[PDB]
Amino acid sequence: STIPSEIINWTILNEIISMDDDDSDFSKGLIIQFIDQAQTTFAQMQRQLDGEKNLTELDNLGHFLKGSSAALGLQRIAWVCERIQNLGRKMQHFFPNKTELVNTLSDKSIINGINIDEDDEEIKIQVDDKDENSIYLILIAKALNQSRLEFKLARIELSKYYNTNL
Amino acid sequence: STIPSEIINWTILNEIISMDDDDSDFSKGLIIQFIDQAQTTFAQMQRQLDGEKNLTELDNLGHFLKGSSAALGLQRIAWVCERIQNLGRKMQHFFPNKTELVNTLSDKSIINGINIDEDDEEIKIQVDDKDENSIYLILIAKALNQSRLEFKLARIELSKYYNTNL
Repeated sequence: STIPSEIINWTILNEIISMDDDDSDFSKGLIIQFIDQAQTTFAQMQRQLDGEKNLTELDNLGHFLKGSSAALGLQRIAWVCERIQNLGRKMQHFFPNKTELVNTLSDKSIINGINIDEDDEEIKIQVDDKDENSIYLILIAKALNQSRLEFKLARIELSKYYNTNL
Repeated sequence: STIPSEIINWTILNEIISMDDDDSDFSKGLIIQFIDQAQTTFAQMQRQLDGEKNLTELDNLGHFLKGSSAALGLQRIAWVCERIQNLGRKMQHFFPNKTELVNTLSDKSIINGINIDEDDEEIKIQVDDKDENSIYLILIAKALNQSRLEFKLARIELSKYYNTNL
């Protein structure tokens, strides 16, 4: 609920876009690089959740994507990556439901015509009275599902701007 | 000149620094990461100028550093990188003297005390009559020396902000 309400911070992205005047494919190249890095990072995160379940690896991957997404003005993705980090460090103990987070959008009309659950992965972590990490891993799984939605929403908005499917 | 007159675009960098609230060393870490990459990129550019003199590789190195510097609000570095790129594609055919560029600075108290030629490398490219890449390599050499000054200026401003040696 301190999640930014807009998908794109235009005062950041417009500064990147300024540089397309002397390099026509510049901003679009950075976006295409980001979309590739985010898909690789989400797959790496999912594998941690499904395997070694290393909270420190999940913290590091979250850090990497927070930096990339913030720099391009994709502030809602950056915020969720920040949550994944602080859950991996055990500094936070809660993560909101999709409904709450989707309701914070400044233009709610963007989720009309899409299934906001389409990219969800099943949460496959069994609860444990003994493993002290199960609750954190559950919350990161939820946060990773949110990340995937926010990534989709960003791609829809960026696609409209560039007039092509990104 | 079209070179920005401030070393730091604070409206960009402040957005990045907004995220130190739940991750106290976030922005400082990105800047340390940039300073490391920048020093490596200047070295590789110098190796090209001194070695195989590949204009396309100089274009790629300029592209990379333009992306990293723009994203952190280091707008004078980004501008010079955009020149290097355009010189390497032979779309521009000139680059100004250090004097004209330094005089665009909105605060000239920062160069009080520094030798603006301190970090220059000698231009060791000969004006060959037959090679049409020759003038462009000289201009990129000249631009690399400006980049080195702009980099030092950025490190001074950022060090004063974070209150430590960066």
